[PDB]
Amino acid sequence: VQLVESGGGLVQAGGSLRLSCAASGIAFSRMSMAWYRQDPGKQRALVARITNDGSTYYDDSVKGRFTISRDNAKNTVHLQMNSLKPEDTAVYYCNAQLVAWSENYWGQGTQVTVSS
Amino acid sequence: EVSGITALTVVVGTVIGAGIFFKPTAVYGAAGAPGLGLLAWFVAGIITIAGGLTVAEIGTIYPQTGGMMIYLEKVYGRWLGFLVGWAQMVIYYPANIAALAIIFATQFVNLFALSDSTIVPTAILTSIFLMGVNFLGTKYSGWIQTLATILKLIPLVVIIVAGLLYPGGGVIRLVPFSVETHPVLTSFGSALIATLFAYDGWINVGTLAGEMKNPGKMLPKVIIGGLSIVMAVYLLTNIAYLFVLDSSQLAGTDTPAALVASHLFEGIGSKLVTIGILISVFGGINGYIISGLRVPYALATQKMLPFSDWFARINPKTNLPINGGLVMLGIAIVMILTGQFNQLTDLIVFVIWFFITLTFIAVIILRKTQPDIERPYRVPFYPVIPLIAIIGGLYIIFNTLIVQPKNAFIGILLTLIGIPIYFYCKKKYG
Repeated sequence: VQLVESGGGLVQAGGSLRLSCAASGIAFSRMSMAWYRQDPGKQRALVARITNDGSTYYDDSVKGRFTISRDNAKNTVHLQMNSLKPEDTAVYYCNAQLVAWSENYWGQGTQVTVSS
Repeated sequence: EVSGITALTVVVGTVIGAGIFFKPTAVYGAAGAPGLGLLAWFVAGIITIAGGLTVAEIGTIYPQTGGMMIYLEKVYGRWLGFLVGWAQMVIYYPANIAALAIIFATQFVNLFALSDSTIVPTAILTSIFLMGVNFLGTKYSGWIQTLATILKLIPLVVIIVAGLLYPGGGVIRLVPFSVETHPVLTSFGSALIATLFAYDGWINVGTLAGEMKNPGKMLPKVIIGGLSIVMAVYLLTNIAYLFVLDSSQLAGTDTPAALVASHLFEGIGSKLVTIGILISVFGGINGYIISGLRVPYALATQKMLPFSDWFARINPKTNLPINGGLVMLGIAIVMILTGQFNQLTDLIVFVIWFFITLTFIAVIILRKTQPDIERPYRVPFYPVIPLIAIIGGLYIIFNTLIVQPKNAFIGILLTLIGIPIYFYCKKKYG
């Protein structure tokens, strides 16, 4: 059960990064894929989640800017971080959980920082 | 895998709850004598131990999550698996929530000396609040679970220690074991059911069996030790109650633990013990809410319920299936409005033990139909312990049917309503 992320890195404030996360070895269509944020010396905080039926939830601090989309054909999840802001700098993880009480599948974690 | 002591703690935590604090009323109102109630507690514990071993055998055989649903699906058929799931969804968990909310309201009113007319509104408000809290993710529910599990042992230990040293305790407090006004044959069944509610939750030993590291050497010791510790704690608590109060006094109040605490630690200690009992009830309701919420999702994901898409809907914010929780909350509120603590507990015991007896018979059948399955754990005495558990279950079922026709009729009617739902759902494919 692997979760390979990509797309993160240094970017100027106000930019737009999409964080692809290819998932293999799991029932991707049945899983609720989410994106978490883990600031240094803290605990992962949910940023956005998309359920298997397409319903999406966004954190209050990212609502209106971030757009989480899943495409079951390639078993990948994207997160269009439009209009980035300096405080958004953190390490973003890719999650894949069937239900709240099920086992949580985490990705390697990607570092994204806003220079300005 | 889990450590042997870890499994012991898990079993003790799950089995022990708020039944010991409130069920003595029913036990000593049915039995009518100090000695017969203790015998009921002991017999219920023995039956629970035998059933735990029997269920653990099949749990090891089928380590898949789900418990009785999976066991009965695999042994009897898919229809009976759905029947167990539906009975748990519409009777077991809603009735547990309703009964515990009613008793929480009763204890709250007794503690704060409010009018008895606020018991139903309280119970409803606390059930709604706990369901809403559980709808905000697993963080708060887990915090409440841990806090209640830690705290519910304090009042039990305090009551046991104080009552066992009460000024007047002795063997004389456990006589005459029988009163002519209460025949042993008829009253013992009611006492046994009342005690059996206090032992509820032991069915999770089968589920934990598959998780256990090395069954067959730790599983028997773990189960026997945990359930024997539960039985000993219950017996010591009842002995403390009888030392502090008489059987008639316990039967005459709806909160025996609160009255005993008032007699033992007059002043603020009684209030603290009452608050501990309330916290234990709160944790019990929370745990039942979590376990119940887990059921409609399992039923819907297999397209076994109407509007299975609606039931299996996952909340994007919390990743929880909320709709099944709403249905269970509605059923629990309906039960609260038109139910009572003792009646609901008896109904819960009746239905759960019917399905548990079916599980025991399933174990026996598996021992014959498929002798070649790999069995990590074998029940200690196959022709004896499963038979004892089945006899206990059948006695519970038949005694409840004879003594409480209305409750048994309600449970049977709900299950028989579930059956045509199964057939329609099979026809329509969810």
